[PDB]
Amino acid sequence: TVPQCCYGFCIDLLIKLARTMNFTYEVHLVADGKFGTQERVNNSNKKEWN
Amino acid sequence: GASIQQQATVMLKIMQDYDWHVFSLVTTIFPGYRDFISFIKTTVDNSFVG
Ligand SMILES: *[C@@H]1O[C@H](CO)[C@@H](O[C@@H]2O[C@H](CO)[C@@H](O)[C@H](O)[C@H]2NC(C)=O)[C@H](O)[C@H]1NC(C)=O
Ligand SMILES: *[C@@H]1O[C@H](CO)[C@@H](O)[C@H](O)[C@H]1NC(C)=O
Repeated sequence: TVPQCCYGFCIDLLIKLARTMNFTYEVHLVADGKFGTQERVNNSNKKEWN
Repeated sequence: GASIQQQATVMLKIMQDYDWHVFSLVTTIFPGYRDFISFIKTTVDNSFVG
């Protein structure tokens, strides 16, 4: 992992949310470049989210 | 011997191989029915068969 810097539409929306609803954030990118689907795992013949 | 879980797995394989995907579970208060129902539900939920 390397610390890069992110910005854009979603980051501005998140900053506005943190301003309105008083909380602090720690942003990190998802390990793989996948949004997420229910995929079959090759162990136990199960389905899981990635 | 075979535990009730393995017998349930074989029964589900039987139902799958003959395309009997619609079924009902009828049990009494006989001991071991809790584990039987739990295993059947767990196998059904973590399955892509439908
Ligand atoms: C808004 O954020 C401020 C941070 O400045 C919160 O103030 C903190 O309040 C907590 C308890 O709620 C204290 O433990 C901290 O010492 C406070 N920090 C400072 C320096 O103010 C405030 O609570 C937040 N507003 C809310 C969520 O009520
Ligand atoms: C099989 O699954 C393991 C983890 O369960 C994964 O690391 C591996 O890449 C998989 N093999 C494939 C997708 O060919």
